[PDB]
Amino acid sequence: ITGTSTVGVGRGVLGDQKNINTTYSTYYYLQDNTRGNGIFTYDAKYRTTLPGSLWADADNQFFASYDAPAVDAHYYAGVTYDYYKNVHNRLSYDGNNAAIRSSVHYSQGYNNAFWNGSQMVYGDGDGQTFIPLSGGIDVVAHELTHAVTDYTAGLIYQNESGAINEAISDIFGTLVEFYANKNPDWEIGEDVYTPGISGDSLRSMSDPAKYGDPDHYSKRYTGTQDNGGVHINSGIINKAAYLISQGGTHYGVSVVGIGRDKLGKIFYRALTQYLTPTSNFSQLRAAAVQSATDLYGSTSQEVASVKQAFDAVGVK
Ligand SMILES: CC(C)C[C@H](NC(=O)[C@H](C)NP(=O)(O)CNC(=O)OCc1ccccc1)C(=O)O
Ligand SMILES: [Ca+2]
Ligand SMILES: [Ca+2]
Ligand SMILES: [Ca+2]
Ligand SMILES: [Ca+2]
Ligand SMILES: [Zn+2]
Repeated sequence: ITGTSTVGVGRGVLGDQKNINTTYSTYYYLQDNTRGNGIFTYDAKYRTTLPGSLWADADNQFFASYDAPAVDAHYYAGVTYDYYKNVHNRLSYDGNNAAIRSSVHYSQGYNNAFWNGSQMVYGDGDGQTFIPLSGGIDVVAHELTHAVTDYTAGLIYQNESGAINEAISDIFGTLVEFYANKNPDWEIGEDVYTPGISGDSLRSMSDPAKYGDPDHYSKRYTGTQDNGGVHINSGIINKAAYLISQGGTHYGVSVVGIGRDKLGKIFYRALTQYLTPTSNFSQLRAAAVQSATDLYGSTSQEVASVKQAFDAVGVK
């Protein structure tokens, strides 16, 4: 909507107060004009028609329980925008400042979040398995990263290309979590998963096997559930990414870590310059090795460590 840019205040899903960029025109809307062509957050009102209505508030104060998932969807989309722009010089998911749209309160008891081809969508969870999923900055950045992938490599969402698609979203969701630097970790979704159980997560990048997922190509899933295991076989690439950044010895193979920023640079370059819709895991290795060669030189430590990491997870 046309209006004037304002700053609202509210509380997110976990009870933290934060400022949000809004737009005033009769109501205060969750429309952030300070980032590209806008960040826009909508109310799906427990239904499944999308996007629903642009979020409207009478007084620019967002402290109701019902407000909290919108506060966080809106705010964390802003953080993710800033990450891509400041770290990778990328303007929104299309590189041309496309408007970022999110809907919250999608459906009833909905234990998931997704990118539907055009926008981000967040369930509230059933209150047992999940609390509102936009409370997880890694989840919001995971979702926005699906849009980045679709506009760049275009990795098909099945089998190995789909597992790379998933891992790219977990990798940048985690790098955004570290960028924001509030309780960052290599786990996915810990802030919104199972509020009555402490210390668990949807997935772990450091030890994928803790939550059922393979950490080596020899343990890859090859059945048809989950689009050919895209959220399962993602553990093999997540483990490789973790090793590249943090180092370790895995199945007897030692990897010298090179840190988060170089991990992010290598995979951002791979994603945008080398991967294709049908890339498999071996082609991702090649893409990562070439990206690291471009950035740091064919004899660099960084190239050695990417090779080490893919060796450790069995991907040649
Ligand atoms: C328990 C559940 C949240 C675990 C998992 N989901 C995730 O890890 C994250 C949060 N969501 P996501 O973006 O990967 C789900 N994606 C998804 O449903 O893709 C299907 C799709 C939806 C819309 C258009 C095209 C394809 C999953 O969907 O299995
Ligand atoms: Ca209000
Ligand atoms: Ca965390
Ligand atoms: Ca996390
Ligand atoms: Ca939990
Ligand atoms: Zn995903």
